[PDB]
Amino acid sequence: KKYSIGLDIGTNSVGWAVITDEYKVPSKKFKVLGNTDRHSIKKNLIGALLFDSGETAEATRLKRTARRRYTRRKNRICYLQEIFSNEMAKDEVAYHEKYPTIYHLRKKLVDSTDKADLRLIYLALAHMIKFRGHFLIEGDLNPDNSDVDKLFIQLVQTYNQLFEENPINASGVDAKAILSARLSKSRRLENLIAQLPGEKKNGLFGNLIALSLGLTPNFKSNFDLAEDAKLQLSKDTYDDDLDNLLAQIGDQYADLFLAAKNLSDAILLSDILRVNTEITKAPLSASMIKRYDEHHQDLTLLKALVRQQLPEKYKEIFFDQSKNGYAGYIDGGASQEEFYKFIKPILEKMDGTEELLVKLNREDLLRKQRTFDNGSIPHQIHLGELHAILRRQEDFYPFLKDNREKIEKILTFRQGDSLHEHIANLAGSPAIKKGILQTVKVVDELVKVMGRHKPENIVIEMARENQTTQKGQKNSRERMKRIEEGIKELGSQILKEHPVENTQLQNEKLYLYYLQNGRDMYVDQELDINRLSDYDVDHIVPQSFLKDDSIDNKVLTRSDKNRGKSDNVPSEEVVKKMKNYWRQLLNAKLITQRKFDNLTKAERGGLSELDKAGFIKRQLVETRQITKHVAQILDSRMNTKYDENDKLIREVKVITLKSKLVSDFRKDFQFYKVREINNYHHAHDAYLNAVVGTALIKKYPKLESEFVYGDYKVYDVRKMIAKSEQEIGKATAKYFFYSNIMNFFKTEITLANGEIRKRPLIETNGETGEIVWDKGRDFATVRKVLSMPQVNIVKKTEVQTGSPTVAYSVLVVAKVEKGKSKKLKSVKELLGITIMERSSFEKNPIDFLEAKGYKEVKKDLIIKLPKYSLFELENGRKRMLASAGELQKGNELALPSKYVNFLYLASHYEKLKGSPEDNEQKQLFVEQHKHYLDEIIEQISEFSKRVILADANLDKVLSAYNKHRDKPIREQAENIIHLFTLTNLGAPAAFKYFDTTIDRKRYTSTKEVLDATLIHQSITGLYETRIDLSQLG
RNA sequence: GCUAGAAAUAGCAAGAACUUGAAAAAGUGGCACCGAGUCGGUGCUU
Repeated sequence: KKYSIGLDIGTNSVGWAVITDEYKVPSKKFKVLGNTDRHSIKKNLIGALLFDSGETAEATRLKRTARRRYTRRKNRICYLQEIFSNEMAKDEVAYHEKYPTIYHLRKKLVDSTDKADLRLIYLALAHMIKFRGHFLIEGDLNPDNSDVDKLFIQLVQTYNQLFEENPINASGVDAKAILSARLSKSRRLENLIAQLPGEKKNGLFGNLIALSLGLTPNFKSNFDLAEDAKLQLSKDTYDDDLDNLLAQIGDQYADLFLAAKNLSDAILLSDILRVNTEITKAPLSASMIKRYDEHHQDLTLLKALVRQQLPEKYKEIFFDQSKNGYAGYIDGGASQEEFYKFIKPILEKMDGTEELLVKLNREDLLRKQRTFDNGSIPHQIHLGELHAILRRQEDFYPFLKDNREKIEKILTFRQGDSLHEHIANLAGSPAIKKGILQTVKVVDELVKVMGRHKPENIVIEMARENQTTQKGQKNSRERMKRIEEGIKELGSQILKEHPVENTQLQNEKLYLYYLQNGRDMYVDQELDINRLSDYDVDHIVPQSFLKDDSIDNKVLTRSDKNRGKSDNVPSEEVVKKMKNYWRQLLNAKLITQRKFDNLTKAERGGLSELDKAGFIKRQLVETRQITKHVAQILDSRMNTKYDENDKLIREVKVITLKSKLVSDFRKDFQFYKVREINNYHHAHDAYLNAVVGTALIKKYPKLESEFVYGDYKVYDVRKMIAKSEQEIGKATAKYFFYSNIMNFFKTEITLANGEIRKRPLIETNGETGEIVWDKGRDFATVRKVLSMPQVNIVKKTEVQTGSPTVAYSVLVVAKVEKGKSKKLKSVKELLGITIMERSSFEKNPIDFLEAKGYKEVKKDLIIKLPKYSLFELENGRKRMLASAGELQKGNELALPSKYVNFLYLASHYEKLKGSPEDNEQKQLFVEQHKHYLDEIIEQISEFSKRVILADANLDKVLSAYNKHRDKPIREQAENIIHLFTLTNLGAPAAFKYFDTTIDRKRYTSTKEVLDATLIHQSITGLYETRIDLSQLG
């Protein structure tokens, strides 16, 4: 019936789930192929695909290659020729002297009314089509997406959004006056750095601006990388270099560099448009002409000066060509930087060299027309020049009038290539590109499974990479530098009387204690250093208005009753008393401008419609561009119908969600996530994403434009927010007065005063009268879904493509010679095929095997076995094929939800980060159910006895658990979480218990696989083909 | 390209599995309900 798909895209896993209207996951019967007696299996429509990174055919197909680009461009030229064909069917010296560069021809064709030869017109059009420019800016050129100021603000906004801890606030800066000024790149960089006292040229932001100006910054110090990663936007090989860089540090910084590129284009766009002589001209071509003219002037001046003053070495400049001279610059293989390095001392020595040096320092002296800068030209400019030329030559050529929109669409449409090329064009690491391809294939298979019925909704989450612990110190270092700078600026030696290190500053209440100068925020009294348990953590902006649990919106105080009776920010009576202390904490860079604004928001009226809209946009809109591109790919592949007009019929809505929504949903209703148990949590996150997405699109359809990707009817702030909290409640079409979007999930709403508001048991849409949430059946359903033990975890088997390396193994049945008599004995062996041997084997397998020493091979039974091939043995125990002589664990430990929640609460004991009432009730819940620990150990034991089969390790960990049974529950739960690594899917890894270290238990024997059941799994695992290998022989 | 010279050589100018296919590529895996130890059972219907 009606359904929706939830997706959790990551770098090592892709979670997927299908939900119905009642938020249930269907369980269906699937056919089982092969030659066994099992012909049907019942499977739950929920799972997660796993795929380790590596060298694969698919991977190379998704990499950018010169050849694919080349054929693309060639195709475009072919189309252009096809457009000119039907009418075409019905000088060198002159050209070069009249137009010494193509930009002369272009500017003439845009600014000349005279009739031109059609061949030159074709040359111009082909040059504009072949190198059409980037598509990072969407739509027509306008100051909103073109001026340097707005894009610089957008860059620092993206920066602060990506970090928010120690962010940069830039309001006084005049980005236009600094970046657009006519000076050298390095001097512009230093001039911008001078306006930011907290950042330096070698910092991350400094390196980003340097990258945007056209320099070659080094990002090793910003990310501590082992290998040097240099980036230059103008260089043609920047994209794959960025893809390498992003692969090292993750794709979260991808959008950052994208904004940097945009800033570069903006600076260039202001640098090119500055020489705007006439309003109706062609700025790019005219500027290239001016560059040519300056080149010509400087050239003739150089020859004059050289001939008069320096007769010697003229041949070295214009005749030798072997040492990168001017003759080498024009006729030889000498780059612009080499020519500058060669001609710098000649200009330094000579007299009468004024004016040439100010151009030399600005890197605009004797420039060529084919240089590294043309990659930055947007396509809207070429579209403008094309429109101008078409308008000038409209009456002369009728087919330009007839095919104007055709040519324009060919240049602007993004022709339509393959899906592999669309994924290859993306800006990200090969991992997320692989994941995107896998996601598309997963969607295709899922809609195939549902009788070719497309879902109503496809909810997308970009799964976050949990902390790798190398970053667990970086955050502590940044907050530590903030504390040290604030203390040194103020002058209160709290660190002298109470020394602390960056390790202890991870605690929320201690970090807030040091952020607040060891003083109460609301009262003029010193805080007790060793009585923080009695102290409460208050939210500057209540949770009823906005879900912000960062340090930016948190304070530490002895009692949260001091904020007063209002549900808003703390009252003016406290602000008036503490304004001096808050202004000293403000000017000491202990807090940001926004935090001071929120603390002092009652002085400027209180919450406003603009503030609530800003909160909604902060919570509901996704800033990451990569997510929008994934949604674009899925939307284009899923939605392809139209109507009579040129309007796209959107049958499937692609909803984009933030991780904070699902995380807070788990934390608020105790649907806790523990990644260490098994790999099911990806699928579970996908399911909860589907639930949350469907709930938001059903409750607030008019807010689709905020999350759903597409071109929808725009909206404002008046129709959304009610005048009064209660006096307009349930009597207007306004959806919500409180700015937190996730309130409709809650049954009750606790405000900042303590009054507990009640909401109906059944949530329905106001306009259409459709039930959107049943607060009873749906929570029971969610818990039931999280309790299901059968979740489809599939490891993508891949042939390796790129101490020899085995591409894949093969199952061979034949006979061999044994003993002195050379008697033939039938054998079945696992042979490893090297990457080199793969071609020869696929060319002629039998001859290869006969050369290897096998006799009488059965060609039909030769079975290809890539890495991670799954085999099943007795009692459902499963093993994956790692190599020709080693196996990996193939089972997933399914743990009941009650034990998962108990384990989370035991581990998250000190870091609950919640209200005291529920925190104490959770503590009592953990303490009362200590027996659950023994129960959990029993679970792993039975599970281990069934599928792991490691008696020695099990005895060791059982004994080690028996020695430390009386230890506290927190550390005990942590050591059980560590102990779960023994049963984790994949390769055995060494893990640490309380004082024990359990070494890996390798599986060196491989003979049993030869008589097990090989299970060929589809990408989702719903479709299985099971081959009983014991029957082959 | 311009001037000389038998040349050589000199002066100048200027800008997963399976099926079909060679391949790209097309195809192959029923619907509800009660449960839930890696999925089981029942009804309908191929």
